Amino acid sequence: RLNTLSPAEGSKKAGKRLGRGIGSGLGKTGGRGHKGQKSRSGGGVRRGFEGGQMPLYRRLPKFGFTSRKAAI
RNA sequence: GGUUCUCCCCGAAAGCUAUUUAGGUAGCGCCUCGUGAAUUCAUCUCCGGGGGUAGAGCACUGUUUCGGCAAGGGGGUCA
Repeated sequence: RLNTLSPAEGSKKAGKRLGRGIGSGLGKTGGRGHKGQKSRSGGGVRRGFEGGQMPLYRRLPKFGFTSRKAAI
């Protein structure tokens, strides 16, 4: 019977493979569009980057303090 | 610059804001899939609205041509 067990429907998806033909859908850059920083290998912006504008976590003021008694 | 098998369904944008930013990027707008909702939404009819655009006009702010009345101004009679 070892060649009769099957998984539940919807348990597997087979993943996404990029750049494998036209009919496969996401080929020819595999869904990352045309030129640009995001299209490059290893490209992208770090967390909180807004394109040069002051990030939200920098526009706002830090407040409060940590209490050691709260951890005990 | 290149990115390799197939079929089915839906289907954009080239805008705004910010950026040592302008051929990059972030949020929003636009696309897709899922979930939940109210005759929610669109077209038409009727009703209630506020505009100052087209047009027009010259009361006002400016500009413009002609004619009249013409304060006033010059020369001339004077006491």
